[PDB]
Amino acid sequence: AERTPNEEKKVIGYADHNGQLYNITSIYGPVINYTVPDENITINTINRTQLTINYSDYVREAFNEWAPSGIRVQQVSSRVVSFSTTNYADNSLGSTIFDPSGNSRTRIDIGSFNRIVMNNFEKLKSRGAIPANMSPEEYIKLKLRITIKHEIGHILGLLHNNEGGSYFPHGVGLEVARCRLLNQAPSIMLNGSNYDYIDRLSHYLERPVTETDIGPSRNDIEGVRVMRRGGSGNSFTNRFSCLGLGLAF
Amino acid sequence: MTPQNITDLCNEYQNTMIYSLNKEIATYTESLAGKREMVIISFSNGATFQVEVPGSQHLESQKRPLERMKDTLRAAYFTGIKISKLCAWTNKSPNSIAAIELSNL
Amino acid sequence: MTPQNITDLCNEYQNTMIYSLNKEIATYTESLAGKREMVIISFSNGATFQVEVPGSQHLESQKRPLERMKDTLRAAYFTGIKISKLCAWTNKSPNSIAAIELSNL
Amino acid sequence: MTPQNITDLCNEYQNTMIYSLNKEIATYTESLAGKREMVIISFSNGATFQVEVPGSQHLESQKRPLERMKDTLRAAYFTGIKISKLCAWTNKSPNSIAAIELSNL
Amino acid sequence: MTPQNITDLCNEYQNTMIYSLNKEIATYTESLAGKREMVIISFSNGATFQVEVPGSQHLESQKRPLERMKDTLRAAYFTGIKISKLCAWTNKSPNSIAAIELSNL
Amino acid sequence: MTPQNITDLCNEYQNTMIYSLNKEIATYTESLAGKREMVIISFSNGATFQVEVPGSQHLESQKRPLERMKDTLRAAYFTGIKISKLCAWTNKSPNSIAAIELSNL
Ligand SMILES: CC(=O)N[C@H]1[C@H](O[C@@H]2[C@H](O[C@]3(C(=O)O)C[C@H](O)[C@@H](NC(C)=O)[C@H]([C@H](O)[C@H](O)CO)O3)[C@@H](O)[C@H](O[C@H]3[C@H](O)[C@@H](O)[C@H](O)O[C@@H]3CO)O[C@@H]2CO)O[C@H](CO)[C@H](O)[C@@H]1O[C@@H]1O[C@H](CO)[C@H](O)[C@H](O)[C@H]1O
Ligand SMILES: CC(=O)N[C@H]1[C@H](O[C@@H]2[C@H](O[C@]3(C(=O)O)C[C@H](O)[C@@H](NC(C)=O)[C@H]([C@H](O)[C@H](O)CO)O3)[C@@H](O)[C@H](O[C@H]3[C@H](O)[C@@H](O)[C@H](O)O[C@@H]3CO)O[C@@H]2CO)O[C@H](CO)[C@H](O)[C@@H]1O[C@@H]1O[C@H](CO)[C@H](O)[C@H](O)[C@H]1O
Ligand SMILES: CC(=O)N[C@H]1[C@H](O[C@@H]2[C@H](O[C@]3(C(=O)O)C[C@H](O)[C@@H](NC(C)=O)[C@H]([C@H](O)[C@H](O)CO)O3)[C@@H](O)[C@H](O[C@H]3[C@H](O)[C@@H](O)[C@H](O)O[C@@H]3CO)O[C@@H]2CO)O[C@H](CO)[C@H](O)[C@@H]1O[C@@H]1O[C@H](CO)[C@H](O)[C@H](O)[C@H]1O
Ligand SMILES: CC(=O)N[C@H]1[C@H](O[C@@H]2[C@H](O[C@]3(C(=O)O)C[C@H](O)[C@@H](NC(C)=O)[C@H]([C@H](O)[C@H](O)CO)O3)[C@@H](O)[C@H](O[C@H]3[C@H](O)[C@@H](O)[C@H](O)O[C@@H]3CO)O[C@@H]2CO)O[C@H](CO)[C@H](O)[C@@H]1O[C@@H]1O[C@H](CO)[C@H](O)[C@H](O)[C@H]1O
Ligand SMILES: CC(=O)N[C@H]1[C@H](O[C@@H]2[C@H](O[C@]3(C(=O)O)C[C@H](O)[C@@H](NC(C)=O)[C@H]([C@H](O)[C@H](O)CO)O3)[C@@H](O)[C@H](O[C@H]3[C@H](O)[C@@H](O)[C@H](O)O[C@@H]3CO)O[C@@H]2CO)O[C@H](CO)[C@H](O)[C@@H]1O[C@@H]1O[C@H](CO)[C@H](O)[C@H](O)[C@H]1O
Ligand SMILES: [Zn+2]
Repeated sequence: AERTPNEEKKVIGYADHNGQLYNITSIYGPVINYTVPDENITINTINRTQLTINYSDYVREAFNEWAPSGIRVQQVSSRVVSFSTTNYADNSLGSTIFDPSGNSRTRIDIGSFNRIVMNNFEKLKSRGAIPANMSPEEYIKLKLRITIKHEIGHILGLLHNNEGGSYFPHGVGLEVARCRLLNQAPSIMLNGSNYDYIDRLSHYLERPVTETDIGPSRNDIEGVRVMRRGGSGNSFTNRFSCLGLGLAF
Repeated sequence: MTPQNITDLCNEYQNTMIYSLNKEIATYTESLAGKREMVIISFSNGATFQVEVPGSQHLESQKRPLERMKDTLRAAYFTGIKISKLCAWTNKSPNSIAAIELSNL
Repeated sequence: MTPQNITDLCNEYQNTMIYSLNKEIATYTESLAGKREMVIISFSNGATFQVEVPGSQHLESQKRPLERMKDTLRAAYFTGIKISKLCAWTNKSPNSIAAIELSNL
Repeated sequence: MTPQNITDLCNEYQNTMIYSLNKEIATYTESLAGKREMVIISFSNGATFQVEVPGSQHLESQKRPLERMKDTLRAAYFTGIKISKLCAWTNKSPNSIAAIELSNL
Repeated sequence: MTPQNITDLCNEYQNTMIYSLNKEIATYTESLAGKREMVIISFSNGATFQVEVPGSQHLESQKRPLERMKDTLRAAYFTGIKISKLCAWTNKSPNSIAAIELSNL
Repeated sequence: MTPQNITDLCNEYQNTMIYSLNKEIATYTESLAGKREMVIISFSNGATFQVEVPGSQHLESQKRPLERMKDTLRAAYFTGIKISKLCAWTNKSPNSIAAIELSNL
């Protein structure tokens, strides 16, 4: 694996208006209760490709990806977390509203998925970023998993890698869990406006990417660990996740 | 006999006391000014300690340990780790650090 | 005679001033060129400081502390830790660092 | 015969033993007190080790290695890395560290 | 007029030039082989620099700064931080480092 | 001439070889035991290297570089960084490290 640039390993947590990181244990409880409609997400794109998917099942896998942070979840039938489907066709695959009251909400846009998903498929497959083998169905599976795990990151108090210092509805982004000394995959919380996560992960792995490769990076996990205890964004225990390695020098 | 822990060690010296802190360093002060080549640390409750300027009270065998201790305290400050205990001489102001314990128990 | 903090220390020397920065180091410059073996740091507002080339103005007891301060400044730069205060001699250009305070408070 | 690993190395000395630990250091104690300039580490099961005060039992060639080992143990403590094995002299209390092995995935 | 920055410093020497990189070190090479005790670094664009083997061209006052610069370069390499500028002598191959600037600006 | 890279350097010595590893250190062993003051590293494929005990085969100019290399290897082990190449003397067992290359290219 190549060396991921520091900017792609940088993780930003959601702080309030007083520079204090939101505590997601305090927000969701020790166990995060969440709801999903009757699953059955269906995608229809043309170039044609159809695909049906259990929202419940894909959310389940995504949450499990984040389990190393020490979080625990609980699917509950419809102040709790909501996963929903929308059809704005907004050139936006997914979106999340982080609510300190516990009612954080994540949406997956079918209209956007139907329109714009395949727009980088052939571009990537030629770059060697995804296998020439990969089917159009698997690619839509891949993008959906990435999208859900990425939005889960937002649910767990993370923002985008490049949003340190930027202002948000409930406060400001502050870097958490910094670790530049340990090589690792790019964060799944890369700003999608500025990065192609699949492309960057492929650059890191020096080979095409599969579903088993994607997921929260080491720093992503450490970031949520910080969000699970909150406190000052200025605390060194919050700001750094491997500074002890400095002693080895 | 050789001490097994900071309390045994601290009891081998006069004018010393064990401070149980379990707190991170709040302020770190480092001076290179002549005759004040020293480090001072304080905790959130106001407790203040120094590593003394090297002097005639120090054995030759203590010269490198003085520097090691200053290294350890700076690293503790930067990482924000909790200090478990300090053994300090009370006949200096600020109290002067003789030994440190870090514990994750 | 018994300084407790950087204000006390700075008041024990002539020609010094305190700068309250509460900012990370913006630029770190290190030179090994002969007769200019020094470190210069600057902050986002342009405030600039040096650790002086070792010279006749330094006691033997200050030689290792000069090196320690350069170590501390480099570590602060790399980690982005905020510098709370610097006590500096004003009769050098850039102002010459005598002491540093780091505070998380 | 230059050893290839810690077991072979440990077997080149009398009164030594290998401890297979595979655990993090639980407590780190560092002293600059005169005649007790030493580091003591312990593990959660109570097993305790020292880096000895430099003394007549040490070759000149061992003086810097003693300091290196204390650096390594401090780094191990701060990072929480597992210690794989220690080779220790059993004719001292705490047992005295001769060599350390760190091993990963 | 005392130097305030790396450009001022570099202008105080013959045969030097400022190289602006704003890149992390791509390759770090360290040798302990006799008469080649040196460090070589290179960037992704192929630009290559050395810290020279200590020799008769160095003042006694440069001996510790040579070691400090090698420490700084190693730390920069491991942390992947951007190097802003190097001041280097052009009459050595690879170009020989006189000073370094790190900037987060 | 001055080498531009580790291969050039390695070609300036007899009984040396370049090993291309692109692997992290699997095991790190450090000894302070008298006459065996050394570091040994191994990789997951069993490949083993030493930094030799300082001896008559070393120039005075190599004494600090031996210690630097041991520092670098310890940092490499702790961070799990991949080692790109080693230049090693093959007339020692384990092969003895002359130079190291770390590369993110
Ligand atoms: C209390 C004191 O004066 N300490 C100074 C020390 O004096 C020596 C003896 O003190 C002890 C001690 O520090 O408590 C006694 C301990 O049992 C010893 N412990 C061990 C494990 O060895 C320590 C230890 O040897 C030294 O600290 C290491 O250098 O020493 C003290 O009792 C003894 O007093 C004599 C006295 O001098 C004389 O007038 C009278 O006739 O007899 C008394 C009883 O025999 O003197 C000992 C030295 O000859 O000496 C050291 C330097 O040698 C320091 O001066 C030490 O002062 C402290 O130094 C600390 C830093 O090292 C720190 O700065 C403290 O603030 C100082 O007070
Ligand atoms: C002010 C000055 O010139 N400082 C130089 C110093 O001179 C000594 C006395 O100055 C103080 C001081 O630096 O302020 C006075 C303080 O109360 C002392 N504080 C403490 C805690 O001890 C300090 C301290 O002792 C020294 O800095 C440690 O080395 O010293 C100064 O007042 C005194 O002046 C004499 C004068 O020389 C003489 O012509 C006249 O007849 O009497 C005057 C009053 O007694 O001289 C003292 C030394 O003999 O000396 C040191 C060298 O020991 C330095 O030269 C210092 O210059 C500063 O050095 C800094 C780095 O250490 C930095 O580079 C500054 O830029 C230098 O000006
Ligand atoms: C066992 C012992 O007493 N160790 C002390 C050592 O004594 C030397 C010989 O011991 C060995 C050893 O340590 O086991 C024998 C090994 O084969 C040697 N290994 C290698 C790779 O060289 C080591 C090694 O050379 C030294 O440790 C390096 O300094 O030495 C010991 O067998 C020999 O005993 C003599 C005895 O002295 C004599 O009166 C009797 O008539 O014959 C015996 C057999 O020939 O003496 C050797 C020294 O002349 O010496 C060192 C200092 O050189 C230390 O004192 C060592 O004590 C240990 O030191 C450790 C730290 O280095 C630690 O503190 C332990 O707690 C000490 O026991
Ligand atoms: C250019 C050169 O040969 N540099 C060598 C230097 O020579 C001294 C004078 O050069 C400067 C310089 O390096 O540019 C001139 C600067 O103004 C000085 N700057 C400052 C801030 O002091 C520096 C500085 O003093 C030294 O670098 C510190 O050691 O020196 C040079 O002009 C002068 O030349 C004499 C000449 O020797 C004589 O035959 C002729 O008739 O008159 C000339 C003008 O007076 O000689 C000075 C030394 O006597 O000397 C140092 C050793 O002190 C080095 O040899 C230096 O070579 C560079 O060293 C670098 C590492 O330090 C690096 O390896 C470069 O690759 C070397 O070329
Ligand atoms: C091959 C060898 O024995 N190396 C030992 C070295 O011997 C010197 C000459 O060897 C080289 C070398 O190491 O390959 C030749 C290179 O071109 C030199 N390269 C550069 C860039 O200078 C190096 C270098 O100078 C030294 O390594 C730095 O100290 O030296 C060797 O060819 C020469 O042989 C003589 C021979 O001794 C004599 O009997 C015969 O009649 O003539 C031959 C041709 O002149 O001897 C040179 C020394 O006078 O010497 C150093 C100590 O200075 C070491 O002993 C070195 O052994 C290696 O040391 C390594 C650690 O530095 C490591 O432990 C290796 O395992 C040792 O073999
Ligand atoms: Zn996002």
